[PDB]
Amino acid sequence: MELSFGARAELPRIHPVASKLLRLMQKKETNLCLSADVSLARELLQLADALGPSICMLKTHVDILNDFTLDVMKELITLAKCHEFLIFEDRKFADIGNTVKKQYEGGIFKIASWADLVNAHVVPGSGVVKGLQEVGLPLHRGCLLIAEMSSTGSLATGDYTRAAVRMAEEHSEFVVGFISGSRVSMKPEFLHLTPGVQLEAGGDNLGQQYNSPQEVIGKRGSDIIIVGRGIISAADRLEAAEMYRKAAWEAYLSRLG
Amino acid sequence: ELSFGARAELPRIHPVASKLLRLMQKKETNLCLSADVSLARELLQLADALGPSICMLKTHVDILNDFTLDVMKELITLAKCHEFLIFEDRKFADIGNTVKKQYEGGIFKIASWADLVNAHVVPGSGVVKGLQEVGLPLHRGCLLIAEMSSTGSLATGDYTRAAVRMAEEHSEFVVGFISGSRVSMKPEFLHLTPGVQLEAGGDNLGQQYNSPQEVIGKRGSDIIIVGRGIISAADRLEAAEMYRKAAWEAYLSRLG
Ligand SMILES: CC(=O)c1cc(=O)[nH]c(=O)n1[C@@H]1O[C@H](COP(=O)(O)O)[C@@H](O)[C@H]1O
Ligand SMILES: CC(=O)c1cc(=O)[nH]c(=O)n1[C@@H]1O[C@H](COP(=O)(O)O)[C@@H](O)[C@H]1O
Repeated sequence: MELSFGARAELPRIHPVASKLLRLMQKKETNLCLSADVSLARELLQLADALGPSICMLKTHVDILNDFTLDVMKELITLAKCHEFLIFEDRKFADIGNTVKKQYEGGIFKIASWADLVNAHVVPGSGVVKGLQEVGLPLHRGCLLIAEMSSTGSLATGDYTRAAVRMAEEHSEFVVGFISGSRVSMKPEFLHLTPGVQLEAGGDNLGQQYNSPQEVIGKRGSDIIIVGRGIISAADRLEAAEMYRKAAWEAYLSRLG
Repeated sequence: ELSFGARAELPRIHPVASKLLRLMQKKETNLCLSADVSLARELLQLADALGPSICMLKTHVDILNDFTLDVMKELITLAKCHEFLIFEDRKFADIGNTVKKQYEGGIFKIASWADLVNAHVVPGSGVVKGLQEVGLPLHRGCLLIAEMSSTGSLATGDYTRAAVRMAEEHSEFVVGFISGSRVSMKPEFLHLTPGVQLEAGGDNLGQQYNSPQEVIGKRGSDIIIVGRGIISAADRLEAAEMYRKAAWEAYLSRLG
């Protein structure tokens, strides 16, 4: 039988990062991840502060921040702790294991030092996960595997998706879920996060495709919606975030019965 | 089979591909150094010393502890002096709207200094359309990852065929592939092959190695990409020369 987020947080094989997430989702009545796709640190932080109470997670693309510093990420962590959300760097690691370990720990971004969660493509084989684990496990972090993509012509289908699920289930000490369009694992210890979400039908001019929160959470059985432009391009980002939160949360409840 | 110099003149050749092919012929090198280091000073010292031996220097900018745009300016100076291209191995792999910003912007401003970048094809062709919005105006080229060297790679069969079709349909920007072998029969595309060492072996995190003779001679690729085989050696110049000579002779042999 289908379990609430709060009960899933207690499952025997739950990862600590997933448990923390699931608990705050239930506490705050939110399964919304804000995709904070902005180029200005000040806007990132103003969004994180104002929308923090409405979100379970803030997803970053640190490599698009024109004025990235590690101090910016310190300020973001303060907001994450204050408002209770996880930080997810959407880095899409996708190289051989030896390379991704350095890309995760080092360089200018030092992603592992501030990101609760990262994601990885499965195309290199399981070495990508083993490499990331060498950094992530000691730093008490989690990882999401990209099992499906939202964009037109995605090759993350069929056997590829099945491979991502197997890879996750075999690295459960580090991998806590998926980026996917629907439920892809039957194991309730895994999170499903779905991008390509807007209230209205449509897409963008570079292959993005949208589905609604009701469709993704209610019909397709995903856990969390990831929303960027549907919120960020709106005049009132707070009201937009609230609309998305209420949509995703009610769809979750209804599926739960 | 056409020489690199003849391929540089093909009707449908991309200007970046042509520049590369001409300097490969001129310098007798089809070696790409994978400069997998964390210090700018080591990067630049390798680029200067090994520049005459290489057709290309591949970077992972996001592992450089002391990256600045001025470091990349110095690398360009070396690239112009010694005549090699700069390839940032970023493996763009997101939706089109996102990758365009990751390519043009942020701290790294990759498009401002990288002649070549690469991309995974898993998102569908929007990844290439997004990149080309930035890269076409900046006269850049791109490589699509058709195959990977690592154990368990899913870049096989229909996935590889999709990479080839995507390249062939974006030939104004895509100049070739990262692959383990020749994957396109069209001589205007370059094939660059990582997972290369002289000796048999691998690493502890899924990397698998094949020799330059195997990759260039038997598998029909154009360029070898070599990191640790050179970088971990005491004398990196002599190591680079060993790889250069291996790859170049394998190419000549195939050419007949
Ligand atoms: C989250 C993720 O891994 C990813 C995968 C994918 O298939 N689709 C997608 O849009 N994304 C990302 O989500 C965000 C979608 O933003 P949008 O709502 O279209 O403005 C972007 O920041 C994408 O880079
Ligand atoms: C170049 C490329 O796209 C790539 C793809 C791949 O399938 N295998 C691979 O090793 N690479 C990269 O080449 C280099 C190989 O370095 P190595 O010679 O194993 O020390 C690394 O910097 C990898 O990130």
